[PDB]
Amino acid sequence: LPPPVAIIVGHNIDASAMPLTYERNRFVIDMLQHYACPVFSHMNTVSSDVFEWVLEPFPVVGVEDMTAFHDRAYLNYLSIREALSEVDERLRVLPDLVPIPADEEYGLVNENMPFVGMWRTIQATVSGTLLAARLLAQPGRFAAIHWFGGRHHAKKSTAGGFCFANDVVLGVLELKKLLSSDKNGILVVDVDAHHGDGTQSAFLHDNSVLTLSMHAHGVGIFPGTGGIEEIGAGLGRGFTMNVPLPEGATDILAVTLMYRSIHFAFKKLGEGLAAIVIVCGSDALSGDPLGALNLTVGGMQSIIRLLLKEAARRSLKVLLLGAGGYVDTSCARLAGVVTKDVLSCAAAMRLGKTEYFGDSANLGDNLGVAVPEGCEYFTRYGPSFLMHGLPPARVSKLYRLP
Ligand SMILES: Cn1cc(CNCC2CCN(c3ncc(C(=O)NO)cn3)CC2)c2ccccc21
Ligand SMILES: [K+]
Ligand SMILES: [K+]
Ligand SMILES: [Zn+2]
Repeated sequence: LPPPVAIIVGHNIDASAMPLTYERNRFVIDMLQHYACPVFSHMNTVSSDVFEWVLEPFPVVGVEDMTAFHDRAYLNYLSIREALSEVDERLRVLPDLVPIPADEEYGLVNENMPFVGMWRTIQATVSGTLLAARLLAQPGRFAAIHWFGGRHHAKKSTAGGFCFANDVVLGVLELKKLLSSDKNGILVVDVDAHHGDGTQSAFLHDNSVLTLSMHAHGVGIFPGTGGIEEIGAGLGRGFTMNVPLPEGATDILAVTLMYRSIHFAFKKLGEGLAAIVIVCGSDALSGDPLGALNLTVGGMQSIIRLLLKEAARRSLKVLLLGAGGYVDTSCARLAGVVTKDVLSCAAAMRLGKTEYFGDSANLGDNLGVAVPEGCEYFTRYGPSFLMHGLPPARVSKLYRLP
């Protein structure tokens, strides 16, 4: 049997890096190596019974690996768009291309402007998430972790919210087709600060994939959808869930409501639940410039521990993806603690334990967990260098619903 956790990294961690968050993958991997992995192992020279640090081999993906969800014409356009105009010169890495009229049909405008390397970035993202799903489906595999995925806004034939191809959807479809067609129900829990509208759209009529999105909601809050009334259509009625939070919501609101929503989702799927897909965006954390919430690291950690605890107890499968997150240190902090929770969870399972998080600090009550001094980016975690440290709140904190 393989190690129960697969961590999908690759040889080039910048391959999937997006223009606005170009260094973020580096912060995240740095924190995994120094915070999450050491206690579970003895970086290509690491030995572990708990996790596998996956650098090879990433599948080569093209248009035909994305047509399971996306329109072929849209994908063909993405595949050749960088040949269709010049770099706009009127000095950021991966710079924007000159816009052309054919971009408009597909939403490849504004935040979704084409840029050099776009198709290579899309390929690396989809490749990693498809590899994660394939390794997860293997016997003995508890979890697969691809922090570089999570492009949850992309729709069948349109880009949106910095997302071109929806690897969340493609990963759901790939994992489902490799699970026993007796028991292959999927729960997708999206705790990025914005509505998971692309994933929702893909499964709106579907009663075998339950999409649950927590997000800020209100005037001026992208993408403007995801009210409580969106519950799905047709056979999918009841299998779409949204928890729209008021701008600035804190843990007491988000954690409480999500605990209730997750438990209801567990009841809705019952014994057909085979896997939980987690879309973990750190832009819901306080201090984020583009998210509009005030969750803490321990708050997000606690929501996800509920999902980990359930999949561990019932011997299910967990696919963990990233998403948004526009403070690099906050992204790495959250990825470090969530990954360590998954590792501690998987190790406890193999030892037949019933406590799953004994080897990973709960930041909700351990308020002194240090950022490891060995981190390459250690000096960026000031002024206090603790794993729960967040920037000051950008929007005022809300503890009660209006
Ligand atoms: C469709 N639509 C377009 C706008 C105007 N654009 C503003 C946004 C703000 C900035 N932006 C954006 N995208 C993705 C993320 C993310 O993390 N998604 O998980 C965050 N931020 C795109 C543009 C807008 C504002 C409110 C509601 C809907 C609206
Ligand atoms: K969300
Ligand atoms: K659904
Ligand atoms: Zn987001």
